[PDB]
Amino acid sequence: MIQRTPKIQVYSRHPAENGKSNFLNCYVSGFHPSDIEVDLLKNGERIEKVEHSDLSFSKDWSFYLLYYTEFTPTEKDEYACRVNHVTLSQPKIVKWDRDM
Amino acid sequence: GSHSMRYFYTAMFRPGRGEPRFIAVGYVDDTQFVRFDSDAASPRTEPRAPWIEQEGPEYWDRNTQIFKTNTQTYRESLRNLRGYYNQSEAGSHIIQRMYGCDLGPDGRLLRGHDQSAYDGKDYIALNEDLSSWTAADTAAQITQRKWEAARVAEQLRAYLEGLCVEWLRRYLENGKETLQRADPPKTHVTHHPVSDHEATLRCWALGFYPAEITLTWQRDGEDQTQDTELVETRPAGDRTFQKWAAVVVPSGEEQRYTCHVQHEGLPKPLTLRWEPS
Amino acid sequence: LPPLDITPY
Repeated sequence: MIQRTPKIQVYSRHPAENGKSNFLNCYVSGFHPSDIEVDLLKNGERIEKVEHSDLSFSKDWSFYLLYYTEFTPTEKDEYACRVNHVTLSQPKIVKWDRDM
Repeated sequence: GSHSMRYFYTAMFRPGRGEPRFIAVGYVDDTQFVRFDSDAASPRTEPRAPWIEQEGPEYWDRNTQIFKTNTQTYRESLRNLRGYYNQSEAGSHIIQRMYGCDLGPDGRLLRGHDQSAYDGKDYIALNEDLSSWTAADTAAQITQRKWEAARVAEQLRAYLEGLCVEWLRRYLENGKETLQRADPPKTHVTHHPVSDHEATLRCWALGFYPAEITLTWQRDGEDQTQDTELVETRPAGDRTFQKWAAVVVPSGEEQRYTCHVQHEGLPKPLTLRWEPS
Repeated sequence: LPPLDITPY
């Protein structure tokens, strides 16, 4: 029995440009088992239109997934990714920073 | 090798959540081309790459048949392991298996793969000779016996050396312009002040393929490895990858730092710096 | 194209 806590990365597909369409990606990896819940948040509100890749795993058996949605960046709205896994007591939140 | 094809199988026993689920994804290097999920509305093999869509209905029915059968076969496998480890029907369990073949320069098989894992740990694996196994523990020894009696190794060797290589070549041909062309990264450095004494120099590499890449920050030539914050290569979402390397440097002195980028899609390694503007 | 898992674990 092995349990691994997920690594999270919130970033955009292209350099964030206020006003134009882009994609908000939340990459979760290095976790085990596969059960995981990921939500893309906009000002704390959950975004209903979220798509994701198919479950796959790396050399070390750790699973990885990419959740994404098309959005329009603007320095007034706070975007974040909420992830819940068996290894987490409370859902971990990672804020989006257009500089990372 | 030059190119590789891999299949990642994930079978999971989920007590209460439902009957054993089976997922299968196919890759040619860093590109996913197929997917099967015995839990979706219509359990069928679906395309994940444009170039694979040119295959006729026969191909799809073929993949779907195999996968549907695999779903049942894996349910048995899960139960068998449960018994092997004297486990109850109360806890979730996952079996993972990776199949794959590496294409050598001569167009023939360079190396074959087949390894399985139970609950995140190695269980059984086919050896480099493609004729013997390696059991992680006594429970895996049982599987090894079954597989030896059923001549599974020989069956797999045939696949890896033949069918795998054959189809890998077909796929590579079909998606020639995407799978055989390496995309160089778009690079640029950004300056982010943290305090009136220090600033972070972040070197970016976006839209590159394949994922393999090397980013390095240098100060007057010396590699600042010990102070470089490097993130794990991440998917851009459009079949390309991105990655960055940052280093915290003192104000003013930043002009002494250069970023070194290495990627196969580049004739030679790049060397850029931050241009104040 | 994948192989056929005829034999279970």
